[PDB]
Amino acid sequence: YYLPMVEEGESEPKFEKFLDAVDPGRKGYVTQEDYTYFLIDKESENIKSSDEIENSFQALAEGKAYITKEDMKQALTPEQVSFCASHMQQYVDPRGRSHPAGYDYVGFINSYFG
Amino acid sequence: QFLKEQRVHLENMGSHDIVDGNHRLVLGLIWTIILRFQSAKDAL
Amino acid sequence: DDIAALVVDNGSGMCKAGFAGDDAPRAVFPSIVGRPRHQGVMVGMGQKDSYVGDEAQSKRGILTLKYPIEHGIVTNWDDMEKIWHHTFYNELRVAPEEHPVLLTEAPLNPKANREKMTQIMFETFNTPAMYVAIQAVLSLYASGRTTGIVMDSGDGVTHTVPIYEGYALPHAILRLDLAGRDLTDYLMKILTERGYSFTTTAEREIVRDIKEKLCYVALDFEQEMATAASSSSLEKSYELPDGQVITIGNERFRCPEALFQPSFLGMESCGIHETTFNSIMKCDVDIRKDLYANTVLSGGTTMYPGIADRMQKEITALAPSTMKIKIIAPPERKYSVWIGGSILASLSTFQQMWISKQEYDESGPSIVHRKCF
Ligand SMILES: Nc1ncnc2c1ncn2[C@@H]1O[C@H](COP(=O)(O)OP(=O)(O)O)[C@@H](O)[C@H]1O
Repeated sequence: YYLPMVEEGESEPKFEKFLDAVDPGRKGYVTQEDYTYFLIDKESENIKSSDEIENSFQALAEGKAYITKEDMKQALTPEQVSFCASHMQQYVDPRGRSHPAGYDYVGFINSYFG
Repeated sequence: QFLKEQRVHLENMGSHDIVDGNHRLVLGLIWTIILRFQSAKDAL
Repeated sequence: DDIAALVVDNGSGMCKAGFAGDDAPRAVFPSIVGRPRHQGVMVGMGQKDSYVGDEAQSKRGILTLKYPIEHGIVTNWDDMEKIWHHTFYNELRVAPEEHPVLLTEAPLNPKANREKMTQIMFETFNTPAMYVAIQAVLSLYASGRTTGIVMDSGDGVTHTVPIYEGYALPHAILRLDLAGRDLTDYLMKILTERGYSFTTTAEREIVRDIKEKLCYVALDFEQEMATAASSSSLEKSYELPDGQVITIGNERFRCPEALFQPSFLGMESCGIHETTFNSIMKCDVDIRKDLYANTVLSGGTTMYPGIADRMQKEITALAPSTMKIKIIAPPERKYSVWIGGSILASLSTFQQMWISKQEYDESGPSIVHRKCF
């Protein structure tokens, strides 16, 4: 897992989010099934909810609010990449400026699956 | 020898070639110089 | 348009290199590697492990000359890497990462030669694209005709290949291991009869200079023997580097005659004229009269004075009398292959045929057999 560790007096939110997904009650311990549920939801195949698609195109975009076709083309067939480029719009950042290559998955997912 | 210390690869280069005034080897030396001279620790 | 490609001809004797789209190569230099053999006593002169190319020719007195390419095959790959590095950096002064390279090699060669050449030109020099071509096809480009049989004789190997209307017949390609180095060795052997003895590798270049300067192909062999026996008008005088004067005489037209009669060397194979005729007869019936009219000579070994008349007369004797035989020898036939390379390297339709770096990465060095030829 891409988790930087032991920064000099700094707090990161990835480990906190993982701990909340595993043990939301802050029990301090994870059982065999508590980690197995995370492993099963992280491993493969079937999907329960669209929220994992929501925050997994964020991880595919490496935390960026916009994604590119080149980033999508190391994981996905160019058939589906052409589909995505045809049906998903251009990204607008919080500053308001528009990249020519900026693509928003948030609006697309909330439009089709919401 | 200082250039060889920096592991810059020179071929068919000699001191007597530079002293004698050979054109091609001098130009090659200049060309080669131009190309080649411009805790978390505990967790891992 | 964008960046121009590099054209490199690696014959067995001499290496030639230049930019694509140019008329003549920029760098022409012998393919030798020299290393010293005596003791070194002067402290502070600096060291030099190897002498590459022309630099080894001037200081050849204190070196043992070694040839990396033998009979068209690369035997010592390290010296080939040294020669290629010297060509790229000292002779042309170009970074190899920006340019594609086009290379030349013989018709019939071992597979490992091409595989190792592709691996070397991709792995170390990091060229973006590369290609391998047959030398005689490039000669047919240099001539500018679509149909003909082309015979190329270098320092390593002689080969004949016929091409009709852009299609090359693979079963009619003939390869013969009789070239300029064998003629140089035969000249070294027959110069013993007059009393001159050359043994070390330094004197081989002197014998080669003698052969290039004072040798010619006799039109009629026995008549020239009679003439040289009758008079002394055929003798010529040459001056050695140390100042002695030698006089060849009879051996001027006996060294290049050995191409037409390989039994002088002990070889069982036929002459070059019979090889060309047999390679013509291996083809089909309908294209033979076109091949008779478009015979092309290529390579440096065919630069003897009087080679064209002897070849035309021999092939006229062997062929049926009802057809005409013409031999097309351009005056600049030494560099013909390289010129053809330039004509190939900057065609618009050729740009889709380079071996891409990604293709090599995903295919290994075995991609060169699927492409090229
Ligand atoms: N002017 C010449 N006359 C006769 N023979 C020559 C001449 N120039 C070169 N040669 C012969 O051709 C050889 C060089 O041929 P070259 O074209 O360099 O072969 P390759 O390029 O295929 O190695 C020399 O070894 C020499 O024997």
